[PDB]
Amino acid sequence: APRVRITDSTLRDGSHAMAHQFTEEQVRATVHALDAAGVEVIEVSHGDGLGGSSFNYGFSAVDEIDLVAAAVDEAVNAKIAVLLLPGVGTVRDLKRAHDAGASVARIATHCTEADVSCQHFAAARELGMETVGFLMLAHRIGPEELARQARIMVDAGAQCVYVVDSAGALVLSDVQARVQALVREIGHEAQVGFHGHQNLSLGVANSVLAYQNGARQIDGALCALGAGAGNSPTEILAATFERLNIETGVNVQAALAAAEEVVRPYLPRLPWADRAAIVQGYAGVYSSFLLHAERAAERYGVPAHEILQRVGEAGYVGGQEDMIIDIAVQLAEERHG
Amino acid sequence: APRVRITDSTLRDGSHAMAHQFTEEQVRATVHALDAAGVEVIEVSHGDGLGGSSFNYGFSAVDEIDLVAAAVDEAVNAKIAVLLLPGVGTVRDLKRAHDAGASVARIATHCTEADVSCQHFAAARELGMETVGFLMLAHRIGPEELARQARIMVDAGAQCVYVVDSAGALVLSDVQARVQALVREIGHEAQVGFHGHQNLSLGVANSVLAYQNGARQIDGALCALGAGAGNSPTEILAATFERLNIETGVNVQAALAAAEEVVRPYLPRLPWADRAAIVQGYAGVYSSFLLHAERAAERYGVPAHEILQRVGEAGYVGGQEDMIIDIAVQLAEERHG
Amino acid sequence: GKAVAAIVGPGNIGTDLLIKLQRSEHIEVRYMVGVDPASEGLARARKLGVEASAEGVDWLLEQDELPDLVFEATSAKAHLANAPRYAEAGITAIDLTPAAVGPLVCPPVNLTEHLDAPNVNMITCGGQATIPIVHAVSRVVPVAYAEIVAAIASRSAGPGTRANIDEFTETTAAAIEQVGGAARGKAIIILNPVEPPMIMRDTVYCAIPPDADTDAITASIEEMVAEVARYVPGYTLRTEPQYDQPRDIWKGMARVAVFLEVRGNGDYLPPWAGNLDIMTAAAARVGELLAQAP
Amino acid sequence: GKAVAAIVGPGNIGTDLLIKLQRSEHIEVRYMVGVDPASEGLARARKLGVEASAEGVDWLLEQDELPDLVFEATSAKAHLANAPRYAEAGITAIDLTPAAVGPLVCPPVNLTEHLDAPNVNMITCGGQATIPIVHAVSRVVPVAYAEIVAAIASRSAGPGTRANIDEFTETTAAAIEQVGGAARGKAIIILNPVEPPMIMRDTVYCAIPPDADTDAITASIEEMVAEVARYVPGYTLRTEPQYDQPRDIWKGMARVAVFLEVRGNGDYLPPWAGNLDIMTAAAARVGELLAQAP
Ligand SMILES: NC(=O)c1ccc[n+]([C@@H]2O[C@H](COP(=O)([O-])OP(=O)(O)OC[C@H]3O[C@@H](n4cnc5c(N)ncnc54)[C@H](O)[C@@H]3O)[C@@H](O)[C@H]2O)c1
Ligand SMILES: NC(=O)c1ccc[n+]([C@@H]2O[C@H](COP(=O)([O-])OP(=O)(O)OC[C@H]3O[C@@H](n4cnc5c(N)ncnc54)[C@H](O)[C@@H]3O)[C@@H](O)[C@H]2O)c1
Ligand SMILES: [Cl-]
Ligand SMILES: [Cl-]
Ligand SMILES: [Cl-]
Ligand SMILES: [Cl-]
Ligand SMILES: [Mg+2]
Ligand SMILES: [Mg+2]
Repeated sequence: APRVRITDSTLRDGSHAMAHQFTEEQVRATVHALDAAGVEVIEVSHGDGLGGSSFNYGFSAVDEIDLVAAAVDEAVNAKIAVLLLPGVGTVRDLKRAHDAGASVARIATHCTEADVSCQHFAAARELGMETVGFLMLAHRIGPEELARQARIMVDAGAQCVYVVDSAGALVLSDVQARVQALVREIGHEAQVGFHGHQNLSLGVANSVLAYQNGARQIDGALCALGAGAGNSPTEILAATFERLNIETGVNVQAALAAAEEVVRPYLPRLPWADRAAIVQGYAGVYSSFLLHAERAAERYGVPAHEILQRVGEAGYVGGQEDMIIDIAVQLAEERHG
Repeated sequence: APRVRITDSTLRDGSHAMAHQFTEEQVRATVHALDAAGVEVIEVSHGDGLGGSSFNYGFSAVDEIDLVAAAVDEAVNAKIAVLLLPGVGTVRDLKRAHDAGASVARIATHCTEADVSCQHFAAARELGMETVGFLMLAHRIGPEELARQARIMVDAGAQCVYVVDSAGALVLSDVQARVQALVREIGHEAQVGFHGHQNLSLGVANSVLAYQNGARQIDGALCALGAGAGNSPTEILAATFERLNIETGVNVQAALAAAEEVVRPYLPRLPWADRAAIVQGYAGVYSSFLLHAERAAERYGVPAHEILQRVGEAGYVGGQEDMIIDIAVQLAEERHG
Repeated sequence: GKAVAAIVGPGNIGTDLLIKLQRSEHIEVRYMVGVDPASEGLARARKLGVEASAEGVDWLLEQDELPDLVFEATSAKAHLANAPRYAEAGITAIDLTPAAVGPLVCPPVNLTEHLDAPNVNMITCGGQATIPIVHAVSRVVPVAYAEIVAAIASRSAGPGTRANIDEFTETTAAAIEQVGGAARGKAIIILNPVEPPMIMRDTVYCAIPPDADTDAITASIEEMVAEVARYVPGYTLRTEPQYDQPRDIWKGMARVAVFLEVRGNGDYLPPWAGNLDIMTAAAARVGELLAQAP
Repeated sequence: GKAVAAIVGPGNIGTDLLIKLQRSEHIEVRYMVGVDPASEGLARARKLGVEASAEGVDWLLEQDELPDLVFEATSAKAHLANAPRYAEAGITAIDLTPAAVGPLVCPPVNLTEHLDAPNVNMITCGGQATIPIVHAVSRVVPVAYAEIVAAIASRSAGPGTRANIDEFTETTAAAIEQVGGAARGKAIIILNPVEPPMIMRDTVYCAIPPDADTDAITASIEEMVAEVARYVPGYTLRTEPQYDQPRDIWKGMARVAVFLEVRGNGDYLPPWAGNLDIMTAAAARVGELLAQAP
């Protein structure tokens, strides 16, 4: 049975849950524990990718490039990956991350907008980096439309394209259908990946189904650390694939110790499918909106889950955090009457 | 598409997580919120079923029969269910619960021991109660062996038999195979159920797969409240089945409010797949051993996950909590050297 | 010289008992009596020269030479039906089922108490393993509550055991109180099909005063374990008794927990089936004394 | 009387510009110039009597009557190639791409500053919508950092926009600093394919002193919005500017957040595509003044 490569995003998707407050020591400790556990790719950036530090998404406590450099210094076997979103991060940012030693570039677009990724894939390939394409909020369009966007990324230089369940809104066969379509379209020349969120508690199952339908790359995070209800937990992916006799190269005991002894102590709170996160999964709302919605809820005196329900109705995409404030102001007036 | 009936076990399986300290007010508030949400069956007993209050499993703060009576008084549409384990609870206990107004008897045996359930099924049918059979730790034997045990329960009077993933150790196709076998064996005359735990974060997916392979009864708990890493969350089952267009009769918004506003405030801690709970899922250890293992860990100064790993190696079944203490004493000596 | 005995119920307990009684000084097993011609116990009886029949208690009671003693190892409901038939025929009955028609006997505690009764009940395997421990504690300090957990290899519990699980519970609890000396009793039985098969385990929990002398309790427990082990050598303490401090939920009482393992001698089933021995050795002790009455 | 203009790039921006320039007092659009014979903008030019060609800038520069003005709405890389060709031929260039060969012009802020340049850059849609707000704040208080978020309906961003996303970012950021007056600038662009299509949104965040007069800032913002709305009537404030208290992560500065929606007039694409209008109305203002030079 073909092996699967897990990419860990504790230090990128997890940055959302940390409000981008990761210290160098936390990054070093986490990279060390992941690398020692056999994790092959470790993603390190601001939650919203390189150049993500902003008013819109939150500022980083420590420059992400310094964190990337610390990750590279710490890693013995693992590759360090970075995420970029065209429209947020730039080729100049990617070049800085490459100089710092990052060797995998993960370029993310909304699922219908792959053609904005061309500049970044070109630059990444010229640098000699491994490339991965991310099609965000992949529940929003059907399998064949998603495969067409995957082709655009492969033609641009992507060596893998992920189905990315940014809202944790996909349910089982939904993943099967999308992975099947991407495999048919690009499989002869690129890998297919899956990145799951836990908003309906389906990340791990969706990941197994992805692999069984031809995906060879799967994302997790230690302790589910990540946006919304969190990501598929790396330590559970390692345990489950081991039970299924699917090689990951990750030592289960070491992964359980990384989660329990290194990551859990610095968690602000446990990643949880509470009402607000489940509303995200149900309504298809980008997972990173959660803490921004909770902040606006306190700022304006309205419920976070009501903000998120409205965001659901409006159909916003990744990066539209600003719309949360407009909605919260409106809700404060409506609820006042 | 045929409807599925959700049974909620916040107030029975959840009793494990509460160390059986539920108050009457908590039961009344939770029953009210579940019933108002459309939940059709609400299970109320000690974690280890009627007569479970003991040194071995922990004493109840309030007599479970009083809690059953309060649940019955509070419910407007829901049936109140009780769990019994032959060898722990008795026919006399069942009769007390019937007098208190319970109308569904769920009789649980280890998956290979269905023939001990005959006395309890007979008594339940004579009382005119609906009957459900639970085959615990169902990962321990194969599909056809499990179906043979299901037949024994149906012949004894069970009207439904569950595949019960007591350890949260079953993985997707594992559930499909078992549900398929029970459906082939008993489906023409009894329903098939599934009860999932969250130790590998597969409870909800396993529940969907159960339904898609012919199960018509599925268990959850609000906020996953239950043994080990918890049960499939009722509020997520309601949301997911709604997304799949499978009628449950449960109002999603009302279920999310029950979890968030009624149950979450009284949680001792969030149900979590930490290292100890994942060791249970991986090694196949009965979920209710968790808090007893954590207590022994503190009592003897040894790690809870090491206790649970040893329990895994020994193959204990439900109800064997006493073995945790023997193992912890041994580990304290071994670790001392 | 020897008293003439019948064994009714040629199953796991009945067959282990047959073997043990053939070592007996004072009892001759003359009859093995069942209901299924394929019963392995009837085949073992025949090989050992014992008259064997699958024609039931009807057949036994038709025989020209009635036994002095009958040991019954069928199931609670079967003994309830048979007990008055033995009483009418004047045959002293030793009941190994949890039927409890007669008074409760745990030989390490009250062996001679009920020797004049026409029917004595031997409680259960769990009881015989644990009531000596309940007594070992309650003879030192008051025990407001005692609970026992008996875990048995599934292969050692036949259909007769499985049919009377409720009665196992209730009879053992009653004996914890009446024979063990606890004010309140509870009993749990668990069947485990693990391979290799499990050696019988029994845990005993006793509520004890918060100021109890735990060294005195332990000494009493150890003495009692040695007395039981004279008859069942595989009856052992797994660990030192474990003492726990008072808790509010425990009504301010402390606890002692005693962990036993019971290996058998392998007479019929292998040594993991110590649950058979702890009962049959107890029944043999009672039988040997009943056999010596005029 | 009127200055002779060419539009190079008959796409979304180029076609909206064509329509708007035909209302112009001082500019005659003589040439529409593209590279794809199927371009809808070339068909619209022909219907409106404008000479249209898919033979590119080569064709334009061969014409007997060269235009006085060229507006380019192709893509950054295309303008980088074409700009020196316009310069050599003596044709004043208005660049609607983020190429930024020429100095940066935001008409509500610095309309007359660069009127003598042979090439002026109009920044981006995001810039034209938000730099007036950055200026409205920075004219009242120092702004150490300003960030803009432009969200556009995917249907309104053609291939030319999609090919220069990096340049959109960098040019808008540079203009936030040089024209808007912030010490540091950042720009984000998001494409949303939602149906019904989204009306362009722009958010502006400015770091402001913790003791700022927020009533004065709001008054300045409102005045500037009214000045922009004279030219783009669908340019509106969604809410009152939102002020937030200082945070440590914000280096002790407070924040103002300004939420704009930009409806267009529906000249080419529907009114949701206000991103076209905010740019083309700006280019038309510059063009009208350049047209009146001797
Ligand atoms: N298994 C144990 O460790 C254990 C220990 C102590 C006591 N017991 C008690 O001993 C009894 C027998 O248990 P077991 O595990 O040996 O069961 P079993 O099923 O192995 O043996 C019962 C035997 O009785 C025979 N039988 C049934 N009804 C009869 C009748 N009316 N007349 C004559 N024979 C009849 C059966 O055919 C079988 O041979 C039960 O009451 C049980 O609770 C069992
Ligand atoms: N879409 C917006 O809202 C918006 C707003 C302001 C600025 N812009 C900028 O305007 C430019 C065009 O954007 P768009 O959305 O209209 O793109 P578009 O793809 O719709 O239009 C580009 C047009 O230029 C033509 N073209 C391409 N290369 C050419 C060349 N070398 N010579 C002549 N014609 C050529 C194309 O065939 C097409 O007709 C981009 O630089 C973009 O960043 C866009
Ligand atoms: Cl599905
Ligand atoms: Cl599977
Ligand atoms: Cl002990
Ligand atoms: Cl505003
Ligand atoms: Mg993510
Ligand atoms: Mg359970």
